[PDB]
Amino acid sequence: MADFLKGLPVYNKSNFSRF
Amino acid sequence: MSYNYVVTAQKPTAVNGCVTGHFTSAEDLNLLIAKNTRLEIYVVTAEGLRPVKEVGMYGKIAVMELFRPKGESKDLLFILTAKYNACILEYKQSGESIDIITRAHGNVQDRIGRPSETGIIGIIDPECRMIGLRLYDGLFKVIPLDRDNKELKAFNIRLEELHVIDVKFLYGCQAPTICFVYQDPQGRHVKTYEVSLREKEFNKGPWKQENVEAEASMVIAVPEPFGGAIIIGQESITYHNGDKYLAIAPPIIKQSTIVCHNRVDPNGSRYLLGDMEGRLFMLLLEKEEQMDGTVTLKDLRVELLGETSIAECLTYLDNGVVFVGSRLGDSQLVKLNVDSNEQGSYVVAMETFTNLGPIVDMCVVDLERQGQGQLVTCSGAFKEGSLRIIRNGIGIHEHASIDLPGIKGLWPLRSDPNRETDDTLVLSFVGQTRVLMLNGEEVEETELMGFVDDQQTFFCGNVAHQQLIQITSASVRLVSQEPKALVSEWKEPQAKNISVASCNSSQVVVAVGRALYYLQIHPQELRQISHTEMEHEVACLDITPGLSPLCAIGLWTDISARILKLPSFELLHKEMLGGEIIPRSILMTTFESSHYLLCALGDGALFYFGLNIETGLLDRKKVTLGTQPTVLRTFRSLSTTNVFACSDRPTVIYSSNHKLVFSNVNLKEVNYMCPLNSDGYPDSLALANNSTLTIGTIDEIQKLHIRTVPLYESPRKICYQEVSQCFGVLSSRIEVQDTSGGTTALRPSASTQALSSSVSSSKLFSSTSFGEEVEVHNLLIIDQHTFEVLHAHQFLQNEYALSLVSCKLGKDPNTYFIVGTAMVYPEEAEPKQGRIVVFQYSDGKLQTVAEKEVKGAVYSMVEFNGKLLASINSTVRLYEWTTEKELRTHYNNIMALYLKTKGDFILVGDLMRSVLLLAYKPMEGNFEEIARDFNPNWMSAVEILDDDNFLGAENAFNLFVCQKDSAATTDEERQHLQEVGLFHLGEFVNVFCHGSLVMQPTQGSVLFGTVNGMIGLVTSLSESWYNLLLDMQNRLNKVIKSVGKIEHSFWRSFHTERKTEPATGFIDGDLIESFLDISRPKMQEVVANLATADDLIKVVEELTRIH
Repeated sequence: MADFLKGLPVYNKSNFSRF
Repeated sequence: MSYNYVVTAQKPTAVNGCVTGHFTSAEDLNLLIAKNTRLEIYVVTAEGLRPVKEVGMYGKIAVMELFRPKGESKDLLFILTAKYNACILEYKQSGESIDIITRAHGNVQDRIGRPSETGIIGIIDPECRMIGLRLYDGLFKVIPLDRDNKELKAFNIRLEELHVIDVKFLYGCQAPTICFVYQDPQGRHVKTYEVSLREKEFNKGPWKQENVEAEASMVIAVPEPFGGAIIIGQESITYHNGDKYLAIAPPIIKQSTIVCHNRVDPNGSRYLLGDMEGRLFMLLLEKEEQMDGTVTLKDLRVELLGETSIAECLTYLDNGVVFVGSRLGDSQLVKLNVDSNEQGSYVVAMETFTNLGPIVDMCVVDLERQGQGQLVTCSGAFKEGSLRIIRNGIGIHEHASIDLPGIKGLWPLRSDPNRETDDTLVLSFVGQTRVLMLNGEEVEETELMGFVDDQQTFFCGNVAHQQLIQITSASVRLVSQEPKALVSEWKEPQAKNISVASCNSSQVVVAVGRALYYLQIHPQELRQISHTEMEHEVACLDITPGLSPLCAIGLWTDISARILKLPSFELLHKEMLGGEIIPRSILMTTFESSHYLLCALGDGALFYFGLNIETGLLDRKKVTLGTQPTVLRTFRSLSTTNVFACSDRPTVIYSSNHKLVFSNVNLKEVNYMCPLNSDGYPDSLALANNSTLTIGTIDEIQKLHIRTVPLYESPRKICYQEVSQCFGVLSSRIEVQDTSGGTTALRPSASTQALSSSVSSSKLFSSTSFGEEVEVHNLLIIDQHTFEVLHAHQFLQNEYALSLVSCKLGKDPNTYFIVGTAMVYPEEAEPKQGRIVVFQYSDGKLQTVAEKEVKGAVYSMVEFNGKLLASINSTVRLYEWTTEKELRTHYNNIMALYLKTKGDFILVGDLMRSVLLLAYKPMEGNFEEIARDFNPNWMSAVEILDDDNFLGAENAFNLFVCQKDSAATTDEERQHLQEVGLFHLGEFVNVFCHGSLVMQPTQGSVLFGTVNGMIGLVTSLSESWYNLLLDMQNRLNKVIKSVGKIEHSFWRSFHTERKTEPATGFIDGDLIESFLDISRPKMQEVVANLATADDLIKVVEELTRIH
């Protein structure tokens, strides 16, 4: 598991969870 | 006397720039994608990318940056055209509509600069102090940012540093400071300057000038918490900030040059990088929070995340998702995951966007085989190289057919313990009705047994309460799903016939003469509710759920779109749209977040409206489909589905951005239709006409259906060979010198995993570094149905293929694949050795017939008159197919890259620079130079319209037409040809060819493909069409608003570094078809003298059906 991929920027969470 | 016409057949699909910011509102995560002349704006919503407004400018977007200065509501967009048009924009949705106000604008070209290698650079201050430009060498331009500078004013500083690579504004400085990488003798360096917009000078910059890598190509502005600049070279990534300095050199990087970068975190701790090999890295600035609460930066680390497509833009959106803007291939959407689930790739594709990529070559084929052809292009480069098969219009593929003679209705029916799959299809003839019993696909009908026999069924559905109704000319009839017998029937009061029928799951609206009766479906009973006689005679009805507040109607007298409630027949509206022929079909359905009303006149036109359902208030526009009464019907592909327009020009109305799509269907004529999800033809459609009774499926949501054939290598040329029923494609792949002194495969591409896969081994020559990238060219025998690499014939080392021909030669019965190559040694830039090879695809082998040794580069060649016209370096030979199959050879002296042949012994060659005109005579075998062109052009494409019209395109994104001069003395003045046409396209044409995408008053058809994936058509106009639309141009600039206030006059002007002329002999429907998107006051300001709206609105409607 990547170290540098924990905690990517989140401006809104309901922003990309449909697809 | 050359009057032409160019339209866009496909918007540019390549992505050149993409930025993120708050443009619509505050905290509105917008993705702004720059194509070429198009600008796309999106809002990040749960759904994914959803657009708000796709605008269109009169320029090539070269700089696109976002920012909101001191005290602003939302970010202000900034755009710079490659022709030097600057403008600041502002999204303003104050009204229910959308308008991009142009806060400022101004042209900032300098009459005295030279554009620099690495092109234009547009940088903006960290705190919105100024815009900085790097248009020309040695001239850094400054545009201060206040409010009164609405006419964008600017001034130049002077730059002692002459060759400059990349410039950036540094964060966290005492005042504007600039960091850039420039080159001179003794390598290249990084210098620092301070911009002083109070004295218009350069001041000594914050820190020392460092030496950097020789191939430093990018400078990254590092944000406030750290401050500094990151410089990305080929092999070392370095960090510069004053005296502090860090650098790591992973060998993981050198294999491909890093091209793009994107900032992830606001802190700048994480960055995204991109290779030309398609990689995606994560550059890290790891932190070291010290005792005094401060944060510092300790090291750099780069570790690979996986691979996207080759990226020219890069952008993190939200929730671990990155938009990959690809210029050489499909742009896509990407999710980065902490857990590398499969292999080592932390990258997962979510969505891909069709990019026709760099269109290198193409050709037209009748794959559908009526009159409508399909474009087969060579898109993409390197691993994203593919073939694209542009099919125009919604198509079907039939599964069966039955000789029927004149049906008058189609209806699905379900007569069993409900299996959810329709098992019965019911037809109707002018009287007789026959209930087809089809457990399989049977013909024999058993009238499932109460349905009427010879009275001509008007509706046949599956009503609720588990029953089956039939409306006919006798009565409505209810056959049950309990004993399967006739249990209820509504005869007529007067015992007379029914005219109109309208039935849903539980309601029925019928009509007799002028009367309107209402019925409700109940178990084994038919109940009467409402009752009314209309003002006039009923022509068509519609009800739409199993209970409808409204009931639409069409009357026989005044073409009145009238809406009625159903519990009674209270009139809710009538429209002032009285024609003269009857309305035939009417329908109201739900497409997307809306409710439209549709009505079909008997002449062939159709109206659409909008409304809600709590009042009957309703968007007139005379859209014309066919010429015969268009019978409407709703159909079901997925759940959110659309309506079918039965006509002799079958249209389909889909949902666009919640508006209207009108895509023709590739069928001749259809009169009646209904969907079908059958236990024998599932999710099929039943199509009726005057002949057969087809049944098949559907394809697409809009006009084009783009088929893709991934090749994973670079395709260069393409031909089509009908006798073999397969395509011919030349292609090259990349290979790197191994530890053994030979090459290797980068990735398994199509030529290496082909079925046959032969090679060469031809001794025709007799008179070698390590760690390089070499090219390997092949001839691909792609099949035309199951696109696959049947055969892949490989050429010799250092041999590049440059031209492809599929023709017959002389009186030889065979059709051959002729390939002309060029020996390229990575040293001397004009080839001295070449080859023309003639192959034949007999059965499964690729025979080598002949082989004429040639010394020179066979740039292009074309079949001429059974002879093999070829262009070798500076000679244009005319070969001839010997009976011994030897192709013996016949002269000019000129570097021909491109070569076309009208016929009639007349030729077109380009490129020492300009165009030439050569003629062959059965006289000596030699050509005569008829009339050439002398004003130079660095050209890229060529085509013939007729004997006196020659289409050109050059490296400058312009078009132009040549034509033989008719002046006084034919002694010399005829020996020249002038340029009756000049036009600026903004696209880089690579290939011209003839054909049309539509099955087909205006003469001609020539298609062209471009680097940005744009496809366009060229036509010709008589002197009465050209002068009509020309004045229709010079009156539309006044009444159409330019986004950047860029006058259309300037955009189309023939622009180079030398002659900047006005356009002539050209007309763009992209500026004239838009005339159907204005209001009538404006629309009637252009059409007043010299002619009304209804005499242009439906004339242009012919001019959109050319592509």
